Amino acid sequence: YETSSLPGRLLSVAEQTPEEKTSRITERLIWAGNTEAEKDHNLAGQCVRHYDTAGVTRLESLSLTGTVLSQSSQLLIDTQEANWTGDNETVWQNMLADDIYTTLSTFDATGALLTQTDAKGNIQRLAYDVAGQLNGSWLTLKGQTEQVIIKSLTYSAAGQKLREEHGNDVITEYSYEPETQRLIGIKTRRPSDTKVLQDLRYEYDPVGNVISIRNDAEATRFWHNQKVMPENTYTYDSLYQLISATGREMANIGQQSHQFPSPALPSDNNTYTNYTRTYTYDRGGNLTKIQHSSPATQNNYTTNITVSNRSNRAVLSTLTEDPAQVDALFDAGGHQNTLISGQNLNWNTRGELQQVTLVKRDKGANDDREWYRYSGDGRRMLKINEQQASNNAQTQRVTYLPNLELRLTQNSTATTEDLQVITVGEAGRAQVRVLHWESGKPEDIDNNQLRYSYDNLIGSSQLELDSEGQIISEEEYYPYGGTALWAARNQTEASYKTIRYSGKERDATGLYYYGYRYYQPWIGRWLSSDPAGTIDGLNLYRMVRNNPVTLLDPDGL
Repeated sequence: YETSSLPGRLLSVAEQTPEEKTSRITERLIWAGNTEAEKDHNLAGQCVRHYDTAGVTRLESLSLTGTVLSQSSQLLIDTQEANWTGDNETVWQNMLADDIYTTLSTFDATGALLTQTDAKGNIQRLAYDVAGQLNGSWLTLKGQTEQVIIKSLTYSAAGQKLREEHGNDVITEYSYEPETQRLIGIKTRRPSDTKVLQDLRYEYDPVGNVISIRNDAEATRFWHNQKVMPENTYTYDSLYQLISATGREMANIGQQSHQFPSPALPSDNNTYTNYTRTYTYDRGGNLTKIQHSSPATQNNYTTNITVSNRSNRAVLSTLTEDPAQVDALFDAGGHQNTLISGQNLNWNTRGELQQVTLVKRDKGANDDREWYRYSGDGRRMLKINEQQASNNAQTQRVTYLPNLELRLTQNSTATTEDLQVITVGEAGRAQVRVLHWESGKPEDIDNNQLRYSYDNLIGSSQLELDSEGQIISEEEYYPYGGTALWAARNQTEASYKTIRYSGKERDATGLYYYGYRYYQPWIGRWLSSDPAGTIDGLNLYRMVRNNPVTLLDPDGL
């Protein structure tokens, strides 16, 4: 920290592991003073430059309301680690990639966001009503006129979305029960054929837990010869754990695992079947068994979890039948050592996941793996997926920028694709994505293709429509986020969907990234303990108090 001659603000963070002789500077902060140049851009006294584990983020300027007018950043070179030593600014620069990303924004006088410019030059614009509520949204691209993403939005007295109209003419109505003003249903209609794509009714117990969800809309084209959708019913115990549930799944979904099925295609005459699942919990609230049954296909199995007899650490039983051994499958801080047999986990010094080995190879072979860089606040800044087949190595680089995913895919032999994904709004809140290509666009996909997501009660993405309101894809989940149902118009289009259960991104590890932790949907728990400590319960691996139907935790903290 600064010495007492100065306020005492934090200047750096350094760390070492037990086997290391010295520490590395993982974080460093450059603080603004009281000079005119700083005052002129509203930066006096601010931490303008933030050196962290991902790279360096720098403010360029602030509004007189304290919002960011402009900022920019650089990430660390794939082979470098933060060690922001000395006073050599150049040296620090040398640890970074030369690409600089910048974001600019316009705010109203109270700080509402009015516009935002991404690092490529695409610009968002938002409208607000007399109540200061958002009432519409527009997007211009570098080289394109503004499109209307949201044509209109009206809110309830409770400030909840009441009527949402999308640029693709799709209108969603929100039905609330005025006694509590709780959402009781979502109705999505396409005026060109006035087709209600969905009508999701939520039926509740006295607490407010959903005991039934029913889509009264006609089944979609992906359901061959099937027009009537199954009802999702739920049973909860006195502790409100989910004891049982019903729904539907791909007829050929099979065994729940970390694998993700190909989508059903209407052209293949794919169909869906019914299912019921039963959830067995121990007295510590750990899910120990999931009984799966679909008598129609005779898909019958039980997911079995071995729970520690010393701790609440628990693993899929295939990694050990012995509660005593379960503890050895975790490191000293509760981080999972191994995900599945064959896929280990490298946790970093911050408790963040550094790397998943996807395929272990030996000698001179390179492993298939996925690895991550996070900023000093724990948010993921960069995801790298590395495929190393002996005849096919490929790197998938995803840079996380404000409302922008920079998806760069290269083969060890060639650049194959450059896709910018512009996001509008928030995931889990009917976020719309735009797929823009600089290179490698598929011959069958639209450049600047719009993807409008329609989400369920907890933000899971269920439908995705194009600019004409046509269905691109459809997806559902087993209550803990397993994928139960998945369909698409075109497999090419299907390949670009990354946002699923809870509105979270699903990795190649099959895991969902939630802020601070990775969620494992085929086991129903977290891969690391909650950094918040006993914020809610003494079980640091429990997912949503065992009731995902009604509960949601966006941070996993």
